Amino acid sequence: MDIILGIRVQDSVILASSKAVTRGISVLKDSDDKTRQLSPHTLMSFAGEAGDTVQFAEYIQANIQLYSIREDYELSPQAVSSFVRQELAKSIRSRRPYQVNVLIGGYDKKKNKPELYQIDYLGTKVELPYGAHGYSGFYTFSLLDHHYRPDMTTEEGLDLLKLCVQELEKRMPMDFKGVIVKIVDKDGIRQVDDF
Amino acid sequence: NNYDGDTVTFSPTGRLFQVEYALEAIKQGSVTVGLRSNTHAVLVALKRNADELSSYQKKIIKCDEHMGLSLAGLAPDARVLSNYLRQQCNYSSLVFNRKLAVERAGHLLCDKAQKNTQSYGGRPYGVGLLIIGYDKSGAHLLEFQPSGNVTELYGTAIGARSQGAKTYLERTLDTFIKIDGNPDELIKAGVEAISQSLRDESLTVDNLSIAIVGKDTPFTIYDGEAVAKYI
Amino acid sequence: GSRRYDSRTTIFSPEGRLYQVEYALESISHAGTAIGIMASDGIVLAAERKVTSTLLEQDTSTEKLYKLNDKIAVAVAGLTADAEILINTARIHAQNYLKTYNEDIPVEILVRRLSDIKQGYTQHGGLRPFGVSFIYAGYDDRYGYQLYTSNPSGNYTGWKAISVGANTSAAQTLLQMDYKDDMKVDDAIELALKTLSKTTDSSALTYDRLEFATIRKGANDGEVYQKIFKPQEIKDILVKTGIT
Amino acid sequence: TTTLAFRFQGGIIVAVDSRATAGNWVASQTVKAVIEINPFLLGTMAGGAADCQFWETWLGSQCRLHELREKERISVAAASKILSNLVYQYKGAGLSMGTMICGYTRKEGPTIYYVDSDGTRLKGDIFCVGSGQTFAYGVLDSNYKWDLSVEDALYLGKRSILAAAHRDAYSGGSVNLYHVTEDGWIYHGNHDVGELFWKVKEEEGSFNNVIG
Amino acid sequence: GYDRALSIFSPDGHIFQVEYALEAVKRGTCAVGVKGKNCVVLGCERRSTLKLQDTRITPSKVSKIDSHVVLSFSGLNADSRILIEKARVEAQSHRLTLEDPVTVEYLTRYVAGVQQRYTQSGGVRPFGVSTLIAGFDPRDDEPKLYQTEPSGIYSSWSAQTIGRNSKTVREFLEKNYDRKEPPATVEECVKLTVRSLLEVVQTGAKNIEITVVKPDSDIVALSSEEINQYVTQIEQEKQE
Amino acid sequence: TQQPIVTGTSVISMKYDNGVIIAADNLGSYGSLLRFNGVERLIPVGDNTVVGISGDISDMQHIERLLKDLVTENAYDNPLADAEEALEPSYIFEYLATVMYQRRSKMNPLWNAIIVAGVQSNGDQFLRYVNLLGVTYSSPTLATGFGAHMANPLLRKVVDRESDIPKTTVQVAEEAIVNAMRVLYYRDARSSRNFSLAIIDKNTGLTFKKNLQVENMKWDFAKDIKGYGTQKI
Amino acid sequence: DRGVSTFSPEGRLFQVEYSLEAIKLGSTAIGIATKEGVVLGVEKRATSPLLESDSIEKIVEIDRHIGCAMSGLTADARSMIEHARTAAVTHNLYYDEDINVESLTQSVCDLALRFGELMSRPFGVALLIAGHDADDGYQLFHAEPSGTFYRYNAKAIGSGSEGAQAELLNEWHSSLTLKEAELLVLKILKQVMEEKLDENNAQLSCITKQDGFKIYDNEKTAELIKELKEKEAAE
Amino acid sequence: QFNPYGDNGGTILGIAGEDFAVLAGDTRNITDYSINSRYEPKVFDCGDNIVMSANGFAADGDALVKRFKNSVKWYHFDHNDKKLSINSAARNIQHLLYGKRFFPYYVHTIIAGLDEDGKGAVYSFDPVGSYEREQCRAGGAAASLIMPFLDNQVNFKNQYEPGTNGKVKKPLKYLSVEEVIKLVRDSFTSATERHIQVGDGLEILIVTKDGVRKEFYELKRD
Ligand SMILES: *[C@@](C)(CO)[C@](*)(O)[C@H](CC(C)C)NC(=O)[C@H](Cc1ccccc1)NC(=O)[C@H](CC(C)C)NC(=O)[C@H](CCc1ccccc1)NC(=O)CN1CCOCC1
Ligand SMILES: [Mg+2]
Ligand SMILES: [Mg+2]
Repeated sequence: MDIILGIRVQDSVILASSKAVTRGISVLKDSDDKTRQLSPHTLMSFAGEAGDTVQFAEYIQANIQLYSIREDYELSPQAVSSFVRQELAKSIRSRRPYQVNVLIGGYDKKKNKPELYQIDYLGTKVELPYGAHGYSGFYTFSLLDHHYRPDMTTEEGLDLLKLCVQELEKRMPMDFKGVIVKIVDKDGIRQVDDF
Repeated sequence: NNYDGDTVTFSPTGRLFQVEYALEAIKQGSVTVGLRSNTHAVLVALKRNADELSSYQKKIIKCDEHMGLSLAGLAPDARVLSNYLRQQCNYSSLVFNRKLAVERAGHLLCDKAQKNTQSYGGRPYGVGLLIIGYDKSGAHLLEFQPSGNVTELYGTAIGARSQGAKTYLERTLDTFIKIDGNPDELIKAGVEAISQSLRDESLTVDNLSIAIVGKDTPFTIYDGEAVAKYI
Repeated sequence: GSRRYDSRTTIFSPEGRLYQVEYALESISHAGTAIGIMASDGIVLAAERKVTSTLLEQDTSTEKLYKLNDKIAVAVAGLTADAEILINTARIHAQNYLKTYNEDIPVEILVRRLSDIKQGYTQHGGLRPFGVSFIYAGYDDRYGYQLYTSNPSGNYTGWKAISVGANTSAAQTLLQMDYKDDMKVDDAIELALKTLSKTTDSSALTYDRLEFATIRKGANDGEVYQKIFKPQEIKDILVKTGIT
Repeated sequence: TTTLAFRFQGGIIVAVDSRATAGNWVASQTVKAVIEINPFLLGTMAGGAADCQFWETWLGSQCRLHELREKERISVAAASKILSNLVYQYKGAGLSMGTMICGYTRKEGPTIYYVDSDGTRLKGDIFCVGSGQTFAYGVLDSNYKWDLSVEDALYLGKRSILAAAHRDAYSGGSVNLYHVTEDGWIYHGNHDVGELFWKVKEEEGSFNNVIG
Repeated sequence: GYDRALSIFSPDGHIFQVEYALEAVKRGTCAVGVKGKNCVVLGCERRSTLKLQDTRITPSKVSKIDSHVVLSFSGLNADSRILIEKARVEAQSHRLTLEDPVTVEYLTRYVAGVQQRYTQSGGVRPFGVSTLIAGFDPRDDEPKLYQTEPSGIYSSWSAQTIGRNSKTVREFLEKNYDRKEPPATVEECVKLTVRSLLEVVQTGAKNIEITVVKPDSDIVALSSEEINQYVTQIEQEKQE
Repeated sequence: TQQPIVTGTSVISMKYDNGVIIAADNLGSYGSLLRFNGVERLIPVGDNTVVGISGDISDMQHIERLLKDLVTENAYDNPLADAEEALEPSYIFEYLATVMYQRRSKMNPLWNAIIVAGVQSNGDQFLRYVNLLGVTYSSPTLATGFGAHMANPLLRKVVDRESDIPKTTVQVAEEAIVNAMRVLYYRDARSSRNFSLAIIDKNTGLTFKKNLQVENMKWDFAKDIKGYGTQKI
Repeated sequence: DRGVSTFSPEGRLFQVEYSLEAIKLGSTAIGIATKEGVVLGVEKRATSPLLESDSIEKIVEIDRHIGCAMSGLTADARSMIEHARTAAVTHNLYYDEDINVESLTQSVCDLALRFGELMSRPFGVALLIAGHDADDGYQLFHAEPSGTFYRYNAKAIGSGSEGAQAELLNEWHSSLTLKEAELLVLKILKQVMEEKLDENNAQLSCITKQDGFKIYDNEKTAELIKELKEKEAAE
Repeated sequence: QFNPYGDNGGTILGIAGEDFAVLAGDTRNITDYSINSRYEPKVFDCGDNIVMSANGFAADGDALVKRFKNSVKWYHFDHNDKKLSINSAARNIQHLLYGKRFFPYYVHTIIAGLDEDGKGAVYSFDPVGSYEREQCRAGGAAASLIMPFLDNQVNFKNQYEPGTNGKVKKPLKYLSVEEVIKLVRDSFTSATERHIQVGDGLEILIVTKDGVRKEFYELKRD
């Protein structure tokens, strides 16, 4: 767990997440998918303390899927993000808090708009055009401030994202073994296999 | 009649009918005999079967190296009470490095049965027990009834047709009490005692059940070919 | 012990009915009639107050119609005290949902949970059921305008027009006769009042013996407004339809 | 410890050392670091001996209860997740475990799950765990191919443990080999490092840094 | 807490509360389940004494437990919601721990276990509900149809019906359903299900609900016009 | 988690041919302050057991109450309470040893070191130690605190092993105990001159001696000692 | 009404005696013990022909060395089996060994009387528990809701129990082979069953030291049924 | 702050033969630099031909042995007087130890007896329950002194056949009870010389099919 990025463009939300899983002085895996599909049009990436990350993500996934079956209806990204924030807000004052930071990328079918939410382990929610967790932000934010435009296409967003990964690969101390990129739009969630 | 719905109700004449109905379950149970001398204490039990294809219901249970009982009535209730005795015997050993007195064993059983006769919801125990043992004051024989009443005796018997064996022991009292340092003769007296409660059936090899405890004898149970000597 | 005095409220009859639920429904059938009618552009809630006294304070009174949130209201039929217990629970449940999801609670979800509470009292706990039947009138962005009813059994169903309380048999026949799908709110208002006027056990229907409420999109642009009618407003709407 | 397990054409190889230490004191040279959950599942042991032993035996009981209730063999995924969910409940209490749950089923094929005491659960093709994991990784990575024969794969797993046993002070004793197939696992013997080292040195021509 | 033993044995060896719960099921609207060669169909009666209903929002008779399993019922409607909720929760819990969706047998066994628990627990009455649970196991194309009842017994059926006048429709299915050759297609299976309900229902308008379940989480509910076409077709063939 | 406040120092004891002897001074120290001087730290249980206690005095008084209550409880429904079913030293010890270990296991110990000395019903000598940790051991000689360091060496010269017990008389054994108490008065800064001594014999029973004093002390040589090295005056 | 844990004037628990009447209404189950193994067989009794009979699970595995057959209110047996399986596996975990058949039966029977005003009523199901261990060998137990269990050489429970038990009395001897026992269960089941016995409405099972507990296939049982009919016609 | 643990010293040793097994242990009990007892046994006959010792913190050691003896007692009650096999006892002890994983028994535990084939068996445990069957095991204060000697003399480690160019190892073979006791006595006299916590006395418990025999030997008392 280390690098997770998110970019909201005109018609979609793009999430990029590092593939490396490191423990001690060994990279145990270089093909790890740090994300879970919460619903057909909502995707959550995550990063933080080992074990807590997956345990939290799957717990949220189970709850949202339960809701979908009960109501035969998909919750809006805004509704899901609020539910997630509250769970983390509860967690921070627990005996042992979830040390997990998340990005929630979703497409609202009622509004026909993409939405990106950044939520840290304290339960601090913000809607953003672009977001990051960890040390990644210290490079990407200033880069996106410069190059990002609100009316960009998905292809323009992917090029903008490539620019971020290149900068991280140049200046970051740790080898994070590249990223898995996923796109969320009106047609649902799909993975970019060649990045 | 109107006063037997539960154990918490007294009858107009001051009787507890649920306790009396529990006492009735013992009378239906198979006969078992208890007797002792000064050196040893013996339990003899007539085991009962469902049919020729079935096994014979085990009547005797070991509680410690120096104590154990025989049952008559509801067997599961005997299992609960014997388990409680095992724990109490065991508590006495671990905490005080002390073998539990047979008299205290009786007192503990009395108090456990009593609580079930004064509270709503619960029921009385439906079993009678004959506890034998050898402690610091020699050999002992107790009779437990689920009313709570525990009684120390030289000899006794409980179950169906137990009056026959109880009469015999009342006649033989002076003889068997002085059978000291002779296990086999004390058992013989107990086997002859239980024989006074037999009707149509006789004592066979997988029917009879004997147990003994004494001065230099741990509580041990004899079944099968080990009781063929006494037929 | 105490077994002797237990009524056993949560058991089946030999015919497979829940005694207490059936007897609670019998109780509700003597309560003042309450009608709900759903139109294409709004919902009407009309209810008859139980034999009014002339010295009853009418303007500062609430017996039949209660507000659950800004988008949902209920009409009550049965024990008012029982209804208020359930109403406060429903109000809290709506706020819990808003707090959790930052969205107003969908009508059915609120109805289901309130109905699930009633169900519990019929299956476990050994307590008497709530002697209450509700008519839920509300709006959300999924299904739009909705009418539901729940009863002591905890069973709920959706409706276009429905009555609870007294004379529901006669009232439901009259609603079934004159109701149609392309109906407006103003027409539904007239139907609700006319139905009560004919099914009432009173001599004549007057403003002081009624509670009335509408849920329109009559506010300014794409938003819902709840109107709990004042005494003078009921007096005017009663004259306007030619009942008095 | 040094333990490894890798996926290949012919199933799964599991290889471990047999050393146990209390500081610099070598407590045992004959420890069983592979635990037989059942005839089809293996679990490796690294970290706390008791924690691994106790809970992976417990895991076998849970796996047995599963097939009694469902009349079907438990998946490697489900078995590993029972263990990971258990240790996650004890997170912060001080459990020390680094295990690999290895198995072969019909729906999954050969599967390895790394499960660790801080809650991590990873599916993967190759894993090395223990104080000598880096030494084993070095030999394994440089010689690993998917199209290894069963004979060559068994040797690679053995040779990788030997590499760690040599360099890592807290690894050694002997090598225990396992081959896992759909029909179950097959034990491929205990190999004393004392005799194995000299044998490999001579036959392979490696370990020139050592005087032979 | 309320502790009373409501479900108890009688002298003749019967548990009347469980048997009276079956009477509540007998009162409920008819529900039918028929499984074909590559599908299962769940048919349900809706009583027509209720006009002025809003069918958009009214609770549907067939409920999705997961994307691949469905549950219909006969008996007390309020009681059914509790079983459906528990089943839906267990479905998600199974996916979370086993990393695989429930089998239809497992889900049935769970629901049946819940029903049984309420027949020997203090302070509760049995569920006045019998269920028909149908679907397809993960990565499997064999159709599954199970039935449960208040006592807690469950079993698998080639075809089955529950509710009021269920003995009439069971009589129909027993002679019309061939074990050696089940309904080969979706149309054949739906038709047999509609036919069986037409023995009991009254009119084939807004009284019959049909839900078709196919492999790999393919579930769809038929509309009024779609069902009415089956009703129109069957009646014309009948006049012969 | 505790810290001892008012404390009692060494308890010493040994076996002899027909029984056991046990002794302890009558002081209750409050740190360096020798606060309380009338403290009895030997507590008889029946006529066949004496429990000697060192360490925290508040916890000692608690243990006194437990032993007193134990005697009461044993008499309940017990016709042979003064005969066959009387309390044995082994019973009393095991009870305390159970309590001490339970209390240490709850991280709330009784801050004591205890020696149970007595004679069993069959005449056998009983002497066993238990402390705040629940640690137990038996030996021909037993002592707590400073007594372990200074008394045991002296008492072991008399009874070095099991075979020396029949050869040791009550006169010789008492002499050694009294000598040991003098040495502790010389060398233990939290000790007093006044002490109590108890003898439990299989023939003569329990003999409890109060208000004993250390005597026949050697101090005269002190007058010759001048300065710390060179000083002549 | 009246208390759940009440004694009758004759000295029996009303609810326990009433649960025994429920067991008499249940489908027949038969067990026979031999030196070569123990055989367990049950009547399935499908309520309707549309019901898929293979889903009727009235014979059940507890462990590799212990099997179980049931009769009565079969839904009540689920928690009893769950307990038995847990008890068997738990003992293996604590003691690294198989658990004795008698000890397993005792563990199940401890649940029986844990009812009152714990669960609300006794179990309405009887169990035949068959198994093998190193000490006492092949065993068959009859576990009742009274909390009592008897060991049996042979035993029948259910609606046709008294008629079947009288038949087992004559037919059983100590030198019965496993094959002879299999046929004897089928023979006696066919006698007491309402509908005609075949592979679909009856099920066989056994437990042997070598192969453990096994439920027979419908193909295997069908051949034993055919072998049985031929042998009766042969004299 | 109160420290619930202590070190009572001492050392123990378990060796397994073909048809027998021994479990030895010194009889000295200590705290810091003081001797508490010169004869305080810590090797116990627990019944069913199982001998046991739990060395380290004596209070925890006594509690464990006491609990296991009690476990054996209840095993007979619950399972028709069945004999508790050494392997079943080992697994039971694991659960006793691990039951206090978060407040451990500070002891090294060893048990000895015969397996179900009649062959000698020794099992050793760490403080929290990890166990292993072995031919040979020393535990306690002087385990580091004794154990490598056992590796050399019992399992013949580092010993090669003379003249074979260090190619043929010395063959493994079972030792007689006489040869084993010689190694035990020499192990303890050597440990007594070089470890201050070891001495006073040596008590050996030998286990055969006939039962449990005892042997006692003096050790240096300094
Ligand atoms: C390589 C060999 C090194 O990591 C492997 O990782 C092996 C795996 C094998 C053993 C399964 N790991 C160990 O050998 C492991 C190292 C270790 C120890 C402690 C924590 C993490 C890793 N060794 C142990 O666990 C040893 C095994 C013994 C030697 C058989 N055990 C101990 O060190 C024990 C208990 C340690 C402990 C763990 C958790 C809570 C409390 C304690 N300690 C002692 O035996 C110490 N001594 C015993 C005698 O009595 C006084 C205390
Ligand atoms: Mg090394
Ligand atoms: Mg010295």
